[PDB]
Amino acid sequence: IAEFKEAFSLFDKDGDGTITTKELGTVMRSLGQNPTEAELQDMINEVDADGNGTIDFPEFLTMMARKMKDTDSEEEIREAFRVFDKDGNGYISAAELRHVMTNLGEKLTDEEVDEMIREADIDGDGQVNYEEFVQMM
Amino acid sequence: IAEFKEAFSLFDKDGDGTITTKELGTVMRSLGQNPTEAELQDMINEVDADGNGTIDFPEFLTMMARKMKDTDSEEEIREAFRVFDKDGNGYISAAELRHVMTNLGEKLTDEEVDEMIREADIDGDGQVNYEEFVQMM
Amino acid sequence: IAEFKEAFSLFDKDGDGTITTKELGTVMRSLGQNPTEAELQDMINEVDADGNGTIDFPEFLTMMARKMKDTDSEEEIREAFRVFDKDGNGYISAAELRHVMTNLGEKLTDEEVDEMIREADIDGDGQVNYEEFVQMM
Amino acid sequence: IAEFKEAFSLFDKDGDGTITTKELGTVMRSLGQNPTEAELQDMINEVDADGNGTIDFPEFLTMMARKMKDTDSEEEIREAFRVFDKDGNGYISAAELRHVMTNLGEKLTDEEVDEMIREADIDGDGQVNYEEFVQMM
Amino acid sequence: NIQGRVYNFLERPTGWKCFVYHFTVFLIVLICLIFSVLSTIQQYNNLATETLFWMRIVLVVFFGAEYVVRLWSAGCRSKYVGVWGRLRFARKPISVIDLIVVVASVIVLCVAIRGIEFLQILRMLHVDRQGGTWRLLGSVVFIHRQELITTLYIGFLGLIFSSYFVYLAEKDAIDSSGEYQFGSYADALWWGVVTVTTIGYGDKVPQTWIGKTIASCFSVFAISFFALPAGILGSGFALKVQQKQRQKHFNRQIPAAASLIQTAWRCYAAENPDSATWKIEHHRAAIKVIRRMQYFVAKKKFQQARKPYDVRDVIEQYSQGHLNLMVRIKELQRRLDQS
Amino acid sequence: NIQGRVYNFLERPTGWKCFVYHFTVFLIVLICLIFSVLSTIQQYNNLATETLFWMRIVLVVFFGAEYVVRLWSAGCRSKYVGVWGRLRFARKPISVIDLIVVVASVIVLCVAIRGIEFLQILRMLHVDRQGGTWRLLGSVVFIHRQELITTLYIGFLGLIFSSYFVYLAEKDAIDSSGEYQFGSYADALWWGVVTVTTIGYGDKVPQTWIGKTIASCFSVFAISFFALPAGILGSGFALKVQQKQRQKHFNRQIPAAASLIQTAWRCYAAENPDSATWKIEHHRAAIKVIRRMQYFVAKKKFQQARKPYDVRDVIEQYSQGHLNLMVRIKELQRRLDQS
Amino acid sequence: NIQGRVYNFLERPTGWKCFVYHFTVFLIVLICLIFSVLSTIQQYNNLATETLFWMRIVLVVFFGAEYVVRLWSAGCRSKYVGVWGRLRFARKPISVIDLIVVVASVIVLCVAIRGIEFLQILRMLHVDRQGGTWRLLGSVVFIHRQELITTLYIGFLGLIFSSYFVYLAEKDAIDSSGEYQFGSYADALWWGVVTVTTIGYGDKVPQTWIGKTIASCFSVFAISFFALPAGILGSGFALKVQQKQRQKHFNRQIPAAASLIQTAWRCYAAENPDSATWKIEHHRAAIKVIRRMQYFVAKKKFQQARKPYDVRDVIEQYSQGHLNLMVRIKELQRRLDQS
Amino acid sequence: NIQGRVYNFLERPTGWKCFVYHFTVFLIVLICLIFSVLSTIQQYNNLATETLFWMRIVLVVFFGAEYVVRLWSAGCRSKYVGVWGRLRFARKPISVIDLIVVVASVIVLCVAIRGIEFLQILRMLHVDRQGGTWRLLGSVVFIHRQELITTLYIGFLGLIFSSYFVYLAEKDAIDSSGEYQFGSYADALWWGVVTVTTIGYGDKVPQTWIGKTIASCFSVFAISFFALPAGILGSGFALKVQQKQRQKHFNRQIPAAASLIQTAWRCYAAENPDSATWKIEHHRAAIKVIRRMQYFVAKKKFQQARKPYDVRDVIEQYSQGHLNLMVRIKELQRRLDQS
Repeated sequence: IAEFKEAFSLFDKDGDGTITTKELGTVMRSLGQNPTEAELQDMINEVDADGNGTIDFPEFLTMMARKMKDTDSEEEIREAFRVFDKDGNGYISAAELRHVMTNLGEKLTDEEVDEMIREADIDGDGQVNYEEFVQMM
Repeated sequence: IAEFKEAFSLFDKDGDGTITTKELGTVMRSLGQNPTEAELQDMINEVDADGNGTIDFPEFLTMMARKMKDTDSEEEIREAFRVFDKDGNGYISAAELRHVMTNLGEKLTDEEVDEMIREADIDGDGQVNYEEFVQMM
Repeated sequence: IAEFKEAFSLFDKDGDGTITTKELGTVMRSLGQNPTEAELQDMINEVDADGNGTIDFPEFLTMMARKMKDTDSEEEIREAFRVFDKDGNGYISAAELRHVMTNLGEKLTDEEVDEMIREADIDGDGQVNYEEFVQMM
Repeated sequence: IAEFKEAFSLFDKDGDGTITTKELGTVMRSLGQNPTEAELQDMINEVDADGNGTIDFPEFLTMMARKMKDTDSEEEIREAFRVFDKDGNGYISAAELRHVMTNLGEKLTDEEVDEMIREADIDGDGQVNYEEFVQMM
Repeated sequence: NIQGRVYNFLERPTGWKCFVYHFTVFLIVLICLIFSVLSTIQQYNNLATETLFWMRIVLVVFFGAEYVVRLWSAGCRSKYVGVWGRLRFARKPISVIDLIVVVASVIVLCVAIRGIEFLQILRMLHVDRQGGTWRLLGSVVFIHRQELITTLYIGFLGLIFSSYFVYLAEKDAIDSSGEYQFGSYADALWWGVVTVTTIGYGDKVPQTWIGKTIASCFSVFAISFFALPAGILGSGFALKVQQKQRQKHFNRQIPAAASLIQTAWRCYAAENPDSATWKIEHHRAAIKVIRRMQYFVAKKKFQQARKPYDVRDVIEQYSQGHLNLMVRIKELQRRLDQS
Repeated sequence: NIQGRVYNFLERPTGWKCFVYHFTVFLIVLICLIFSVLSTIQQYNNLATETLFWMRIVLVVFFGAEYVVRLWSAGCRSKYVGVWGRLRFARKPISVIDLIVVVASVIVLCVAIRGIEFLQILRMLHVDRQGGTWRLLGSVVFIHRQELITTLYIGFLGLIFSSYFVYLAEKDAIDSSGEYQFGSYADALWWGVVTVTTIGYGDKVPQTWIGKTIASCFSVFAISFFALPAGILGSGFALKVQQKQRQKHFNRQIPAAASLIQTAWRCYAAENPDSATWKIEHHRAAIKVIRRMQYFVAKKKFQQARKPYDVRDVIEQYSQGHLNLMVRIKELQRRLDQS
Repeated sequence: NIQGRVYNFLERPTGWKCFVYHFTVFLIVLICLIFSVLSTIQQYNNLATETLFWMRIVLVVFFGAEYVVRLWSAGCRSKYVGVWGRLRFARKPISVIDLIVVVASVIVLCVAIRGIEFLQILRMLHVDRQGGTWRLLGSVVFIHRQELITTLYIGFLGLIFSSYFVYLAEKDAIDSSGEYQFGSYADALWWGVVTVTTIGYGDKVPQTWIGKTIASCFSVFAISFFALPAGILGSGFALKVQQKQRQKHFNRQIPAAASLIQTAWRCYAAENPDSATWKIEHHRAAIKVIRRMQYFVAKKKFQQARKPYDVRDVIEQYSQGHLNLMVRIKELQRRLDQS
Repeated sequence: NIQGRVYNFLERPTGWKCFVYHFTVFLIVLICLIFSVLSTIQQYNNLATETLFWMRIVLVVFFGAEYVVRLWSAGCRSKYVGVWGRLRFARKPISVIDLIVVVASVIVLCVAIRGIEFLQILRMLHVDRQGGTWRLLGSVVFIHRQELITTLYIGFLGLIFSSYFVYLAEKDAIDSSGEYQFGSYADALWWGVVTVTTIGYGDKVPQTWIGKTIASCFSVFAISFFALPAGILGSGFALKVQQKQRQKHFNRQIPAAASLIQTAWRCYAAENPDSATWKIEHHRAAIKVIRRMQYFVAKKKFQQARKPYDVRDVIEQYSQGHLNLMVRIKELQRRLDQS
C-alpha cells in the first residue's frame, strides 16, 4: 500500500529522511527544467506543514493521498475556464483556445494542444462545451 | 485603412510580431531621448492588456484608435489647469504660465512656449481663459 | 543586595558604563554560540527603555529584578502547551513530546529531554499533565 | 528690508538662483558638521514647496519670515517638556534635566547646559517651572 | 445569434429598452386592480363586465405567451440545452411563480377567490430576475450568523423574564372602566412584545407603581438588544462597499487562469503513457510528483489572483525580492573571492 | 477687483461679516411672520395695517435689489461673462427660487393666498448657497444605491404580504364601541404602514388571537428591514470621514499637473508640420506614437496623484526600486566579469 | 475512549446527532407546558391528572439521569479529575441551573407555585452549553465601557432636567375628564421615561403650550443619546468580523510555541548546577543572563505570532532585511578594499 | 508630599479608596431627598423636623468643608500656585457648580423653593471630575459637524413642508367627538414633530384619505433623516476605538522630544553673540539658517512621533533605505572602476 516511499528515496539523496530545497533543485536539474530559487521555495511551501521549511515523509504521503476529483477543485477549474468566455453561455471558439494555450501562461507544445483538442469539439463546429471538458479531468 | 502596421514594423525590428521593452528602448535611442528602464516599463504597461508584458499588434491598433476628444480627458485637462488657478475664476497671468511651463515638470523650449502663448491672450491683457484653450486641443 | 553589578562589569568590557551590541556579540563568542546581527539587535531591544539602542545599568537591574512566577507568564506557557494538544483534554503523548522538542524550534540535546521527561510521567503511562508541569517551572 | 539675499548668495555657490542638496552639503562641510545624505534630503524638504526638490529664493524668504513665537509652537514645546514630567504637576528635578540633555537626543556640551540651567532654578531648589521657561524662548 | 439576443432581452436586462416593457406591464396590471375595484363598486354594469373580461383574457394570454417564449429562449446556455436538461431550468424557484400566476389567472377566468385575484400581483412584485438582490443579502446575513443569533436569544430571554414579573405584579389591578387588562400571562406577553419593539399602542399600560418600576428598568436595557441587528447589517454592508472599490484589475487574472488549466490538463495527461506530453522508468514517477506540486502551486496562485489587495502580499513580496537579491549578492561575493 | 470682492461676499461666504447680514434677514422675516399673525389676531388696526404694508414693501424691495445686485456681480467667473452666457447663471436651479419668491411677494403685495404668505419662507429656508450639503449627500446616496433599493423592496414585499393576512383574519371582528375597524383592505394597509415604522398611534389594534400572532411574528422581523437605511448611510459617512483625513498634500500634485498639460499640448502641436516642437519622414510617424504613450502615462500618473494613500502604491514602489537596484547589480557583475 | 465520546456528545456538541436530542427535549417540555395549561382548563379529569403525573415524573427522572451522567462524564478533562476536583466542575455557574431545575421539579411533584411550574423552563431556555455567545458579547461590551457609560450618563442627566421643567409648567393643568395627569413629579418622570425611549403610550401628554415647547425641544436632542448604544455595539461587532477573516494560519505558530517552552525549561534548569543543560564559575553567571534575554525574546515573539497582520510587521521586517543586506555590503566593500 | 496625595485623592481619583467616599455621599444625599419627601408626607412631626434640620446642616457643613479643602489643595499644580493665580482655578466651570450648591443650601437652611431643594442634586449628578467624558464626546461631535448639520437641516425642511400640506388637507375635518383637531397650523406642526420622531402619542391622527396618503409618503422617507445622527456618532466612536489600540509605544517619543527642546534652545541661544553655543562674521549668519532648518525638521519629526502607524511611514522608509543603499552601490562601483 505504502509504496510511495520508493519514490521518496529518489528525492532523498542524502538519506536524512527529509527533502530539502537543494535536493529538489538538484534532482530537477537532471530533467533539464532549470528552475528558479523563488520558484523552488514556493513549490516547497505547498507541502510543508511543520513550518520548518523542510518536507517530512508523513506530509509526503499526506500530499500524495489528496484526491483531485472534488467540488473545491472542479469549481475552480470551471471558474478559470469561465474567465475566458466572451459571453458566459458556456462556449469557446477553438482558434481562441489554441491561441491562448499556445501563447499565454506557460506555453504548451503544439502536439499537446492537438491531442487535447481532438478529445473535444466532437459536438460539431468550433464550439467547445467546457462544462463537459471539466468532468473528463 | 489599417495603414498603422507600416509604423508597427518600424517598432518591430526582430519581426516576431510583438514589441518588447528592449525594442522600444533601442529605437528611442536613435532620436537621442535617453530613457530610463523604469520609464520604459511604465510606458509599455499602458498599452498591454494580456498581462504578459509585451505589446501585441491588435492592442496596438486598439491604442491607436483611441480618440483624444472626449469628456473624460477634457475634464482632466481642465482640472489640471484649475489646480494652478490662484482664485478659481478661470484666469491665469501670462508670466506665471510661462514660468510654470518653463521650469516645472518636463521643461519646454522657449519657442514652444511663445508659439503656445501666441495662440492665446487674444482676449486682451495677460489673462488667459483656459476654458477656451482646452477646447482648442 | 546589588551584587548584579559584578556580572555587569563582565558585559562592560570597555567600561563606559553601558552595554553595546558589539560587547554582547564579542562576549558571546567566547562561549561558542555564533549569533546573528539581527538576533543580537532583537535581543538588545527587550531591555533598553531609553530608545537610544544601548543598555543602561539601571535598566539592567530593572530587567534582573523581574520575576518569572506570575500569571501573565504562566498563562502564556499554558497556551503554548495547549497549542500542541491534539484534543484539549490536557494530556500529551510522551513520544510526541520527545519528537517535538528534539526536532522543532531550537533543538535540545537528548539528555536534556530525558532529564525533563523523568521529572514527568510519574502519573502512569505516556500521558503528561502539562497543567502540573507548568507549576513546577 | 530684503537683506536675506546676502546670505542666500552664500548658499548659492554656482549662482543659478536655487539651492541644491549638494550645495547645502558642501557648504556645511566647511563648518565640520559631517552630515548624512538622508539627513540633507530631509532638511531640504521642509522648505521646498514646488515639489521639484530644489529650494527657490521666494521660498527662502517665505521660510525666513516665519515667526517662532506662536501658539502652535509653544504648545508643542510645552508637550515635549510635559513628556518628561514624572507627575505632571509642572516641575522637573535639575539633575534629571542635566542627565537627559547631556545623554539623550543630540548631546549638548556641558557649558551650554550650565548656561541654560543658570537662567532657571531661580525659584529655589532643583524644581524648574518649565511653563515659564517656555515663554523665555 | 437572434436567440441569444432574445434571451438577453427577456432575462439579463440591459436598460431602457426592456425597462419600458417592464413599466408597461407594471402599470397595466395596476390598472387591472383598479378596474376590478371599480367593478366591485358596481359602476355601469355592461362596461365593468365586458371590458374587465376582455382585459383579463388579454393579460392571461400575454402572460402565457411570455412564459412559453422565455422557456424556449432559455436554451442559449449549455446548462439548459436539450429536452431533458430544460426541466432543470423549469425547476428554478423563480420560474415556478410565473406558472403559479398563470394557472391562478386561468382558474379565476374560468370562474377566498376575492383574495386570489390579489395573488396574481405575485409576478409583478418579483421583478428582479437575475436574483442579484437576494444573492447580495444572503451572503451578508450568512457571514454574521453568530452575533445575530446571540442577540436575538438574549432579547427573547429578557422579554420572557421581564413579562412574567409584570404579570405577577399586575394580576389583580382593575382599570378605570372596570376591566382587568392584565388578567392572564397571555396579556402580559402581548404587552411585552408591543413594548420591547418601541411600538406602544397604549391599549395596555401598567398601573401599579411596582409594575411601572419593572417596566422602566426593563425597557431601557432591552430595547438595544433588539435595535442591534439593524446596525450590525448596516455596518456590514458599508464595510463591503469599501472592499468593492479596491479590487484588482481584470488584467492580472488571465496568466494565472491559463496556467491553472494548463497544469491541470498536464496532470491529467500524465496518466496516459503514450500521450505526447512525455516529450517534455523511474523518472516517469518523479515527473508525476513534480506536476502535482506545480498544479497545487498554480491553484494557490489563482486563488490569490482574484482577491483585494492585502498587506500579506507586501510581506511575501518583500521576502521574495530579498531572497532574489541575496542569492546574487552571495554569488558575486563568491566569484570575487576566487582571487 | 471690487466686483470679485462683492461676489465673494454675496456668494461663497467667508464668515462673520456675511453671517451678521444673513442673521439679520433671518430674524427680520421671522418678525414679518409674527407680525402677519398679529394682524390676523386683529390687534390695533392702524398699526397692524400700515406698518405691515411698510415692512412688506421694504422686504420685497430689498429682495429685488439683492437679486439684481447678485445677478450683476455673478460676472466675475468666465462661465457667466457676457450677456448670452449669463442666462446660464440665471438658469441655475437655486437662483430660480429667489425669482419665485420675489414674484410671489410682488403678487401678494398687489393683492390659498393665506398659505402663499408662507411660501416666501422658501428663500430663507434655503441658506446654503454653494450647494455643499446636497453635493455631499448625493454622492453618499449614489454609491449605496443597490443595498438601499433591495432593502426597501424587501420591506415593501413584507409589508404587503403581512398586511393582507391580518385583514383576512380580522375581517369580521367588532370593537367595544361596535364599529368594524378592519372592514376593508385599506384599513389593514394603513395599520401595516403605521406599525412597520414603529409609530403605533393606537387607533387600530388587532383583537383576535390569530391577528395578534401574525402581527407579533411580523413586526419583529420586518422592523429591521426599514431601520437598515439609517445605519447604512451613517456608516457610509463615518468611513468617508476617515478617508478625508488621510489625503495627500497639495505639494505632490503640481509636477504631474504641469506634465499633463505639457504633454497634451505637445501631442496637439505634433499635428502641425511647421511648429517649433519638431526641434526636439518615417521618424515623424514614430514620434507621434511615442508622444501618445507619454500622454497616456502622464494622464494615469495625474489620476493617481490625487488619491489617498493605498497599499497598491507600496506594491508598485517596491517593484520599481527592486528593478532599479537589480539592473545596476547585473551591470556591476558584468563589468567585474571582464577580468 | 468511550468516556471522551460521551462527554463530546453531552457537551461540546458537533451537530445533528445531538441536535435531534436537543430538539426532542425542547418540544417535549413545551408539550408539558401546553398540557399543564390544558389541565388548568379542566378537561377530562382522569387523563389530565394521571397522564400529567406520568409525564411529569418521566421528565424529572430523565433530568436527574442526564445530570448525573454528565457529572460523571465531566472527568475527561484534567481540571476536573478526582473527587476533590470535581467540586469545581459542580461549582460552574451554568451547572447550578440544572440542579435548581431538578430540585424545583422534585418539590413541585411532591406537592407562587403556579409560577414555579414556569421556573422549570429555565433549563431549556439556556441551551448554549460552551458559553460562546456570552463570552463573545462580554468582550465587546467590556472594550467599549467608557463611551457607553458617558452616553448613558448624559441621557440620564437630560432626562431628569427636562422632566422637571415640564412638571413645573404643567402643575395645575386639568384634563378633559377633569383629572390632573401631571399632579406630581412622579407622573412627570414616568412621562419622561416613556417619551425619551420613543414608546409613547399616550396616557399622559402635555396640554399647555409651554410644556409642548419644552417637550419638542427636548425629545429631538435627547433621543439620539439613547439610540447611540445600539449603533456603537453594532459597529463594534462588524469591525471585529473583518479581523476574524484576516488571521494568520495555524502553521506559523508551532515554531515559536516550541521555542517558548524550550527556553523556559532551559531557564528553569539553569537553577540546578548538576543538570545536563550545562553541557551546552564566572561564565555560569553570564549564561543565566543570556538565557533570560532569550526567554524574553521568545515570549515577545510568541505573543506576536498569534495576532492578525499589521503594518508594524512590515516596518520591522524592512529594517531587519535592510540591516542584513547592509552588513554584507560593507563586508564586501572592506574585502575589496584590501587591494 | 502630603498635599499632592490629598489632591490626588479629592481630584484625579485612583479607585476604591475614593469610590467608597463618593458612594457614601451619593447615598446619603438620596437619603436626604427621601427624608424631605417623608417630611412632606407629614409623618411624626418632631423627628421629621429636628432630624431633618440636623442632617441638613450636617450636609451643608460637610459640603463647605470639602470645598475649602479642595480649594486649598489645588495649589499642587504650577498653573494655580499663588493667590492671584488661584482665581483661575476658582474660575473653572466645574467648580462654579459646587459654590452654587453651597450657597443654595445655605439659603434653603436659612429659610419655587420646593424645587430649589432639588437643585442641590446638581453636585452629585456631576460626578466626573477630570472632564474626561465631555472631552471625549466633544471631539467626536466636532469632527462630524458638517454631516450632522446637513441632515438636521434636511429633516427640518421636510418636517415643515410635509406638516403644511397635511394642515391644508385636514383643515375642515371633524372628529367623532365633534372637535376640530387640525384647526390651525400649530396643531399640524405638533403632529409633525410627534410623528417624525416615531413617538406617536395618538392624540392627533389624520382622518381624510388625502392626509393619510401624505403622511404615509412622508414618514417613511423622513424618519431616516432623523435616525441618521445616532448611527453617525456610533460608527465614529467605534472607528476611534480601533485607532486607540494601534498606538506607538511610549519608548519611541523620548529621543524626538529631547531633540526638539535641544534644537529650540539652540535657536534661542543663537540670538546672543557671547553664549557658549558658539563653541560648536559671515558664518555667524549661515549658522542661524542651518539651526532654523534643524528646528523645523525636529518639530516635524516630533509631530510624526506620536501618531498611530500609517502606510505613509512605510512609503517614506522604503525611499530612505533605497537611497542609503544606492549611494553605497554607486560608491563601490566608482571605487572598482579605478582599475
